[PDB]
Amino acid sequence: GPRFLKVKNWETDVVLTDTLHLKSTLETGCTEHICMGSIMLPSQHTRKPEDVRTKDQLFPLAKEFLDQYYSSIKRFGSKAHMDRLEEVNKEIESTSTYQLKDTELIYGAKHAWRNASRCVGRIQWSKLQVFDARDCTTAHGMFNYICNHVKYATNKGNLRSAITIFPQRTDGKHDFRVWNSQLIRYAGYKQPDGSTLGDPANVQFTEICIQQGWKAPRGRFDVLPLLLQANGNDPELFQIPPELVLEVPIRHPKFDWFKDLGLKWYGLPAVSNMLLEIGGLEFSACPFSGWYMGTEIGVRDYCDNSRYNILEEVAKKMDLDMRKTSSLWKDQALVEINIAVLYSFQSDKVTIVDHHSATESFIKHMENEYRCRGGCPADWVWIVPPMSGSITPVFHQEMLNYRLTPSFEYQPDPWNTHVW
Amino acid sequence: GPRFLKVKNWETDVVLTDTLHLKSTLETGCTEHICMGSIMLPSQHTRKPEDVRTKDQLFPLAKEFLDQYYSSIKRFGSKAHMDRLEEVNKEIESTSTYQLKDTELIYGAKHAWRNASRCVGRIQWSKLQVFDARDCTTAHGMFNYICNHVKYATNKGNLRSAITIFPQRTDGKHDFRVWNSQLIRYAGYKQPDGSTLGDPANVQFTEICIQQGWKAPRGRFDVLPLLLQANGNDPELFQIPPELVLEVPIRHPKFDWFKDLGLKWYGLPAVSNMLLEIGGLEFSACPFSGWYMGTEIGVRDYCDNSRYNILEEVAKKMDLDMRKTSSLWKDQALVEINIAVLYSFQSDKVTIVDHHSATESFIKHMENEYRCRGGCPADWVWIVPPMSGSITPVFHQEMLNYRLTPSFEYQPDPWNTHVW
Ligand code: HEM
Ligand code: HEM
Ligand SMILES: C[C@H](O)[C@H](O)[C@H]1CNc2nc(N)[nH]c(=O)c2N1
Ligand SMILES: C[C@H](O)[C@H](O)[C@H]1CNc2nc(N)[nH]c(=O)c2N1
Ligand SMILES: NC(=[NH2+])NCCC[C@H](N)C(=O)O
Ligand SMILES: NC(=[NH2+])NCCC[C@H](N)C(=O)O
Ligand SMILES: [Zn+2]
Repeated sequence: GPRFLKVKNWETDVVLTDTLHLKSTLETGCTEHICMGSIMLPSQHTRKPEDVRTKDQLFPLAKEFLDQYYSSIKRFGSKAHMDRLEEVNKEIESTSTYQLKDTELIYGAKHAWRNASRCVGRIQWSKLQVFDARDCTTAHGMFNYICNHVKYATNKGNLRSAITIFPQRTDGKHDFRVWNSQLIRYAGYKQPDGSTLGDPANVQFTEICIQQGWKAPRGRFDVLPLLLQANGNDPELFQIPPELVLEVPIRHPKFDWFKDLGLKWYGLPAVSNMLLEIGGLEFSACPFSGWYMGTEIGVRDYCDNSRYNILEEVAKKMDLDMRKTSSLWKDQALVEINIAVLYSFQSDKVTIVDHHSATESFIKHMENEYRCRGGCPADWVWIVPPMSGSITPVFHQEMLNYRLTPSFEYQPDPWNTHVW
Repeated sequence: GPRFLKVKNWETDVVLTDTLHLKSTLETGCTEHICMGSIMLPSQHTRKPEDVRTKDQLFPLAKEFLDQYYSSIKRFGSKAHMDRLEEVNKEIESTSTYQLKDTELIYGAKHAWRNASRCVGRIQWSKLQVFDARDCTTAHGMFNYICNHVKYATNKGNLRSAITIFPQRTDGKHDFRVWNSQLIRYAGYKQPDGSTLGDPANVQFTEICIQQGWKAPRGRFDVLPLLLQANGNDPELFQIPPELVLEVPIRHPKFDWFKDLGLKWYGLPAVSNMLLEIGGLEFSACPFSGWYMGTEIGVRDYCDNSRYNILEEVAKKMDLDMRKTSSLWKDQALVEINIAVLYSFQSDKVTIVDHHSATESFIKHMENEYRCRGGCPADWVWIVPPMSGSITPVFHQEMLNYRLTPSFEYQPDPWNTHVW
């Protein structure tokens, strides 16, 4: 009733009950009289530049996580359970923090993905390769750990999901941070004509890189150098071995003139600017990767007005009346581009998933999560594809959104906080 | 500020400050721990049945509306204002209700559209023809009023926005209801051999009509009979003069086989099942109409799996690779289809707007409203088109959704509560 929230699919009339939401702790930004559900960053964890968890705040968080952990392995309240609780309990009193066991790290990492409401690929949550890198101490050690990750996940094209976790944060002792937004991403340059070469989204970062010595090739698809920071020290540039950055040349299965557009994209989507949170611990560096859903590249990266914005030129090549928006020429070109993207990746044998199947699998994931967990936090706004929304099952799916921990949060850009 | 909610557009990086949300008092259905912004009927102030308001509940509401109404005209705290307040207050305790002047009714109708968070066409809000049918007493009277609306509104294909407001709710006389979801819509028949002929969304209503004496043509696009109810009396059937129902045969500007798909739609979209609420008064019968956005018919009405579901047939004809969804045949079919729809209308001089022009307009509207009004409640989930969402400006725009009064609300189906 008042607690048994319901979610129904208006296409298949199936109604599911959500109880998991009750275990929620954090706030969504939505109040009783207003809904912020479309606000990108409610700032309810963009982790401002201030203090951190207190010895007090930290244990309860640990207790909850540890309790979660033992229920899952079917050892709730067991001596082993009580034991690690006092152990962690003591560890914090003395050290003002603690360390997670390998079993606890893998679990929490897989669950920060399971609770990522904006992710449509969470049906893969249980298959994640965790790379404990907490022993790292330098920018060179970081680069080695990263290269190993990029190579493991790219797997010659047969992508694999994986995440690398570097040393948890401390306090005024400083921390680790990958300054890139993603391990692999093209550069962006501002032309004299006010125009912009390459990826407009990475313009400021690229200037940081070139400003730190990087020799920019000044091309359309220039892979950026890694700008790793360790222990709270100045970041150090590091170019990724080219044979390790898999790329796909985009071509259409009908338009021979497609290749002529000079389009290409990278195979591995690895987000690296987020913060993994487990048992109260903040992991400022935890690059993770999986594989692309066509539209990410095709619709968003290529056609976004702010990104490459290739719709116009692609329309011309098709000979479409771009005079009236009523022709739906932007729409027509858009479907062609994304057909090209899935075509290439598939031809080059690189892993990728189209929005139709991706969204369908997510519906099964949802049916699973309700069945075995009693819920599944989902951000409708993010979960629905940025093209052909209506024809995907998730458009008619009603989703409940709440914040569960372990989780992935946004955090400030290191160059708006790093002194010197 | 710390109470001046700021919304941003992640394409132009334009940030607007909303102070208007402060004037809302009603529930959204969300809390700090949960967001139900993707829930269709977030049961949080829909429109309770049984009895109705009360002297206690009514005056404050009426007061809020009037102070608001007199501020619009710039007479707050004037003689007309003060005197008007007391007349109402007086008339309420005596008659246990009150009537709205003709000026206050037009202001309420218009502003209930202005506050419709799920409407993208709101730039027209001020341009509205209000038809006062508060003198109506019988179904035959209701039909005459409806007929006059359809004609004024249709205007030979040069559509005009209008609304017919019937008598408000009382207690015992009883509601005036239009049992039809939309003034003009096609029937749906579920054949014994599983199939559904015509619109599957109208199968339930069609069965009521047939049960009330309607003789069914039993076809694919049979315009349904009006089923009207006056003063709480049993509803009665009324056919709408064919010459009053403007229709449009759908054809494609390049594909001549489209003609043979056998499609046509009505040019006038008139919602008639919502409840208009003004100054505490509830108008159960208030059909309203404007003009269509291409996608409503092209994506939703024609392509939804639970409606006319015509993607397959169109694809085969186009002969797309329907073997694997990575060919995006569904995306390709959906575009041509919507091109055909916008084509057919514009050719038959029937008013219609494409999702590109609409969203571009809702944006300028939002900005103007933030300027003059201080905000604009909007529902991202409904405002973004069901196709090519990201290439439309609204997708990259943040929207604050909240409840303002006057407003249009959902109300139970008349057949699930009408006694005898
Ligand atoms: C099976 C492969 C995967 C697919 C198909 C997938 C797909 C997606 C999609 C479409 C988005 C939208 C991104 C955007 O629009 O910017 C997304 C976001 C996200 N995914 Fe997944 N995902 C996968 C694997 C992963 C992995 C391995 C993790 C972490 C362990 C993860 C965590 C998330 C998070 C945190 C977001 C939020 C992005 C943001 O806030 O900018 N995903 N994913
Ligand atoms: C000028 C032409 C108009 C356009 C192009 C426009 C467009 C739209 C669209 C695209 C929807 C979505 C409906 C759906 O997805 O099922 C909608 C919904 C809505 N519009 Fe407008 N609108 C127009 C006129 C009006 C008028 C005259 C009113 C009332 C005075 C109005 C009130 C609303 C409301 C209350 C909804 C919510 C529908 C619901 O909750 O089911 N609109 N409109
Ligand atoms: C303003 C709005 O929240 C923003 O544009 C959102 C909408 N939905 C999205 N959905 C996904 N998957 N990715 C995005 O970047 C966005 N952007
Ligand atoms: C479940 C979900 O809220 C529902 O399918 C919504 C999504 N957005 C929509 N947007 C519009 N304009 N119309 C709709 O009917 C819907 N349906
Ligand atoms: N499938 C993923 N894990 N994607 C992560 C984000 C990738 C980003 N949206 C891009 O397309 O560049
Ligand atoms: N443009 C409008 N006023 N539309 C009102 C709703 C029409 C409805 N979505 C339909 O396609 O039948
Ligand atoms: Zn919300």
